[PDB]
Amino acid sequence: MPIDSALPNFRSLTPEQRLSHLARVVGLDDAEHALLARPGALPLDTANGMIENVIGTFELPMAVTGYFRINDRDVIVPMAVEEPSIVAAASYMAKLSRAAGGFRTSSSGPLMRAQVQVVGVDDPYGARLAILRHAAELIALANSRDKVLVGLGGGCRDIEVHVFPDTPRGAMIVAHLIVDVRDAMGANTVNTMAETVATRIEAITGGQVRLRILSNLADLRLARAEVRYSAATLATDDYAGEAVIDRVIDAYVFAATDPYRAATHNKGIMNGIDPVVVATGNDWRAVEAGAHAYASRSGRYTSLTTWEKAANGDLVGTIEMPMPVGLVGGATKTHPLARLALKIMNVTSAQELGEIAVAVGLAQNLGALRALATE
Amino acid sequence: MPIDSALPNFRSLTPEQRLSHLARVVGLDDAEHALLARPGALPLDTANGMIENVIGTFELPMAVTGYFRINDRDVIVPMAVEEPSIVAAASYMAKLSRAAGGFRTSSSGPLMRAQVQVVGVDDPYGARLAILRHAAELIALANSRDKVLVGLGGGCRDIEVHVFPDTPRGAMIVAHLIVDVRDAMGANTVNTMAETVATRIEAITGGQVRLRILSNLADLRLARAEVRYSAATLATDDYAGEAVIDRVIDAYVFAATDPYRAATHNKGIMNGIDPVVVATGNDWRAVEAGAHAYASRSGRYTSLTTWEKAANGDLVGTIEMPMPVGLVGGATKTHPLARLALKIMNVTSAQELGEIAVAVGLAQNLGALRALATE
Amino acid sequence: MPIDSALPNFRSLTPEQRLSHLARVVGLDDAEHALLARPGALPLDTANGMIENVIGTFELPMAVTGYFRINDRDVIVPMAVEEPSIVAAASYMAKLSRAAGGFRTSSSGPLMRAQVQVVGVDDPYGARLAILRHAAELIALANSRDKVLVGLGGGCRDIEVHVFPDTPRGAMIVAHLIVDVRDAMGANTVNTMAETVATRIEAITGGQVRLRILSNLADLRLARAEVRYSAATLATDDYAGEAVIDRVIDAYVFAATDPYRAATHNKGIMNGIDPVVVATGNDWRAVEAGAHAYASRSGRYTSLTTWEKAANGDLVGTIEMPMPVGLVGGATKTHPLARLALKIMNVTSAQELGEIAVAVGLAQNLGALRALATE
Ligand SMILES: CC(C)(COP(=O)(O)OP(=O)(O)OC[C@H]1O[C@@H](n2cnc3c(N)ncnc32)[C@H](O)[C@@H]1OP(=O)(O)O)[C@@H](O)C(=O)NCCC(=O)NCCS
Ligand SMILES: CC(C)(COP(=O)(O)OP(=O)(O)OC[C@H]1O[C@@H](n2cnc3c(N)ncnc32)[C@H](O)[C@@H]1OP(=O)(O)O)[C@@H](O)C(=O)NCCC(=O)NCCS
Ligand SMILES: CC(C)(COP(=O)(O)OP(=O)(O)OC[C@H]1O[C@@H](n2cnc3c(N)ncnc32)[C@H](O)[C@@H]1OP(=O)(O)O)[C@@H](O)C(=O)NCCC(=O)NCCS
Ligand SMILES: Nc1ncnc2c1ncn2[C@@H]1O[C@H](COP(=O)(O)OP(=O)(O)O)[C@@H](O)[C@H]1O
Ligand SMILES: Nc1ncnc2c1ncn2[C@@H]1O[C@H](COP(=O)(O)OP(=O)(O)O)[C@@H](O)[C@H]1O
Ligand SMILES: Nc1ncnc2c1ncn2[C@@H]1O[C@H](COP(=O)(O)OP(=O)(O)O)[C@@H](O)[C@H]1O
Repeated sequence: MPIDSALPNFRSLTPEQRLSHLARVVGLDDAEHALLARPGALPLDTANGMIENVIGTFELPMAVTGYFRINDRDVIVPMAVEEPSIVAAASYMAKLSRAAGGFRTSSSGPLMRAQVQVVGVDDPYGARLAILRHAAELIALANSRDKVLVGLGGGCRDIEVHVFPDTPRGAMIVAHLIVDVRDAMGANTVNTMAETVATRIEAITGGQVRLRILSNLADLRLARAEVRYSAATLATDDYAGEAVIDRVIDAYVFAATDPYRAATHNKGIMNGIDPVVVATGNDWRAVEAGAHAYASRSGRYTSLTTWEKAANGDLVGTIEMPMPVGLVGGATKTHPLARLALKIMNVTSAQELGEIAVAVGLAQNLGALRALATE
Repeated sequence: MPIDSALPNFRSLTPEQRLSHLARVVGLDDAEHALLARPGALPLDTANGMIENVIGTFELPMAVTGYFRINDRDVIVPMAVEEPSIVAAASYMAKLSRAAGGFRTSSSGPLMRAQVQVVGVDDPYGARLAILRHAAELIALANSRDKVLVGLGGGCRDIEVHVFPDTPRGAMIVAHLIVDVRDAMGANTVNTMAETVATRIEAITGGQVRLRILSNLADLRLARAEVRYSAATLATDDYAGEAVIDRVIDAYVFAATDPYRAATHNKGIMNGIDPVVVATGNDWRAVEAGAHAYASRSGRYTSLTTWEKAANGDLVGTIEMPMPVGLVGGATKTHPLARLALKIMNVTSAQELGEIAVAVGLAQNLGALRALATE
Repeated sequence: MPIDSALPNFRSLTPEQRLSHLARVVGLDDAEHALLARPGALPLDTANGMIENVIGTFELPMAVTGYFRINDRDVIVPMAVEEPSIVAAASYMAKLSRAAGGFRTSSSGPLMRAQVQVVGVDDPYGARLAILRHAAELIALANSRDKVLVGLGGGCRDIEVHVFPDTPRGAMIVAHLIVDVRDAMGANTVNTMAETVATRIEAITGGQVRLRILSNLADLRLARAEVRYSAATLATDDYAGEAVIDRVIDAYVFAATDPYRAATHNKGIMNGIDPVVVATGNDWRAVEAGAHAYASRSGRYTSLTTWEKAANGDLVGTIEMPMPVGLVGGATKTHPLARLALKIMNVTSAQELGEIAVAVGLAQNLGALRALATE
């Protein structure tokens, strides 16, 4: 069912007119329409089961951004956020992306790391080699309590082991279980696997397992997007498109050079990403931590995007970053509007959701840089 | 008006009972009580003026966390978030902090950086010295359109200038206006100052000013908190308090050693901070970007907290990080519940809000580490 | 009283003729003239009170260098040194600077750092936060014994605190008192402040204060100078001025690239600076240490100057470095010729003296590079 994600005249429509349009285009029934149309879609009793000491609920404005097209498929994207201009800028940059075909995206697998930290070992490099020698057994043990995930094509795939010999608290060994978590965010799953393998790792190493916990630096679960714009597309009344393109690249190089700029440049990316994360019931703190920690992996805090001039003169943007979002658990299941957000987007895998999100972030970045370029 | 922030039996009370308690303790009138008690506190028309393409609103559960005491003053803290255990853990760690006096906090000034980026200069070090020679004039010019802020004791205080001689796009000079923004977050204020000084900087340097924009790496606007716990306080049925203390320190050293752990460790901090930021109408993306970029300032991504053993054996925790929150603009003014959140906390300066927030983050960090330590 | 600092025909005049000229131009009375005209201006008994085990005095030749103009004010500069060509080269480069207006200078404040080193602390990051929480009290305590300096507009302004957790002798905390010392060099003043705050810092931290002492890396007390020369100005019979300019820049880039060259390049700067420091009774070891330590602050020992080609083709030089000189104490007060040196220069603030000195150093640097360029 191919849709048009263009949002004609949305700036002049009332919220009820906007919802009528959305309901027609993405095929919402009347009860789904009514759920967005009236406050209180998250019943107090449901909220009271989600977190502790609930006294009520706190509303963010909820919007949709227009024109996104991801691997040739139009998608309307819900956003929950409080700051002006964000939704408009995302729409505008996705509108201008369409001449060169929208956004082209990919992902690495849905791979998450579970850390199993071992202390008290006198021969940590020997212990590391012992864990690696027993890797097949440990991977099987990790998979032993997750027959559903394995049946869906997921599960623990590999184990790596890092040694930190010189800490103020003695040598530490850290095993990482590398786990394919399919459409889940994956924390409970991998945390439980880390628990499951702990006593065997103690027997192999002679150490004491302390932390058994996912890493939020989810650098094996990357989402990527690329976009292109011509000079003709980016021309304005005051600037030739070639000048806009050069000034955007100039601004990007400033972020790639100076962490004081890169922090603002990447904040602008998250202005696009986090609202999609919130509106789907996902953990925005996890996405933030993975994004900004990844931005410093090189030894210097830098840009999560790149902007370049192609051989034919077009502007080309790219983004790549960790994107640990899911479809199956947490508030994504419990919040009635998170379920509806996923239906509006018609997403069927967590991978597709992550690629949509980073495309919005890439568009939001251009929106900021382009505006700063055209004064 | 000193209050008790203890929340007795809140886990067994209904949301209406919790709101009755809160209304009595912090002195909410019946209309404020009614505003939290019924969905829809953010009218659709108000939401429609906040962001573009609004179709409705999106609710987060809203809670309060208990027991916080900041420089000897009890405070009840609202939190808007979707994830379980966060509110309870913050309460528990603030409860246990009270034996040694709660949280002790401080801040640097409310100082924000506005970047003024200059391109096209052939003698950038000469241009830098020219800007510095004219610093008094440029600071006065920056203050020329902000008589209200200057009257409140704020304004541009200093100018520094950085030179990046070797970029792929030529040499860049970046002036920073260092601005005291009092109780505002400060973006519009400093962005406008950067605009105001641009043509004079062009005349002084012979270059072209491109970006004129705040930096979200707000490392001159730091909030700090310290807390202490004794062994007796941290003892459990399965672990002596001395063992809990050592295992918490062990976990902290793991984060200080390994960026894969530090990302999760700092995410846990933001689980405490961001909900307070959201509930007061503040920009959580800005707080996130400043926090995680600051965490990598040393050249390696590390912990925003420290945990140590004092001479008498007590556990001591500290946190320090950028905290660019405000009280005066944005959704903090527009959202009726953000105004009420500030009233619940009885805060009168943005500095006090930032210190409350980082204290919650420090408590949340301990909550995570302590739990991982006691299995 | 505007003077001309040109020194016409000084190379052919006797020392008595040179002194007659100087006495007329800067308005020395006959007793001041007589003091320079006859050996022994530092009485043996005065020398015997300055240092220990005095047996006599040791003469440096004393000269004046010509043509300097600092922010549009001509100044004649005394120099005490033993090496030929230094005075002549400084004069020649200041002479050639005049076509483009002489030297343009500025300074940061007269800010000195006093270090208060704390050992024996088990929770140093906690102790740091305690010091910072008590900063206002500690700054007031630092100012408590210096009412004269505070009345003159000086005094302790701020406190920062550094933690060194991993030393062979345990963790160290180092507080820095940041002190405005007005026209003094400032050592005794800041050392005394560091003493004054020590027992309170011990009470706050639970540690033992060891060193209480100024830092000679006076990187908050910077003097800066800029100068310009056209091609026409730098032309010689053998080289076009454009070639001289390119060869000077080439030599500068060699120093910025190679520490074996930078050491010689910066020695050449100090050939200009140190003689002015000696002739005013100031501590040349302190100026040297601050200069060369600052030259390695980037992690590699490099040039204290820069040389660049401006858009119109002119050569532009800059210098920036610590300049902790004073007017009020030490040999500057005790040595009769140091007092007269200050009168010859007509300086009224330590800031002005430091800017004159670094301008001479910048000129001396060009003198060396230009000569090496023209064979
Ligand atoms: C806000 C902004 C989009 C207004 O753009 P503009 O030059 O005035 O452009 P237009 O009014 O011609 O609108 C262009 C497109 O932007 C979208 N748009 C602009 N204003 C919109 C609004 N109020 N509501 C909804 N969509 C809007 C639309 O897609 C519109 O085209 P469409 O109506 O054909 O779909 C533009 O200034 C921008 O992108 N600014 C950057 C803002 C930013 O980066 N914010 C983050 C931190 S400040
Ligand atoms: C969740 C947690 C607080 C339950 O603690 P517990 O050992 O079972 O402790 P108790 O039931 O004795 O409660 C201790 C305190 O915690 C608070 N608390 C615990 N459960 C609570 C609940 N459901 N609702 C409200 N407050 C709760 C209260 O302050 C309580 O004391 P109080 O009733 O006197 O005010 C504890 O397990 C924890 O701190 N876990 C860490 C969770 C975490 O770090 N989440 C972030 C990522 S997973
Ligand atoms: C020494 C040096 C100044 C002689 O320069 P020169 O090309 O022979 O130039 P001139 O004889 O035309 O003199 C030019 C100016 O230098 C000054 N000068 C040169 N020789 C001087 C001398 N013996 N006494 C006083 N001033 C002298 C004067 O300002 C003179 O102009 P003025 O008389 O109009 O005031 C020049 O070679 C130089 O600058 N060398 C660099 C020396 C150096 O860098 N030493 C440090 C380590 S080696
Ligand atoms: N498409 C799917 N992808 C991943 N897991 C699934 C899927 N469908 C069902 N599951 C099961 O759900 C579990 C995770 O659910 P839950 O913890 O609620 O998810 P989340 O980690 O996203 O919060 C897996 O361990 C698996 O057994
Ligand atoms: N207590 C205060 N602190 C700072 N600014 C204030 C205060 N009261 C009024 N103002 C004015 O408000 C302006 C900033 O308001 P606004 O842009 O709406 O704030 P924000 O930057 O927090 O979104 C300042 O430039 C100042 O003139
Ligand atoms: N213009 C001035 N600048 C600084 N200090 C001054 C001035 N005039 C008098 N004083 C006093 O002199 C003191 C320093 O004198 P002294 O130790 O002899 O100077 P120095 O540190 O330069 O050797 C200050 O602490 C101050 O009280």
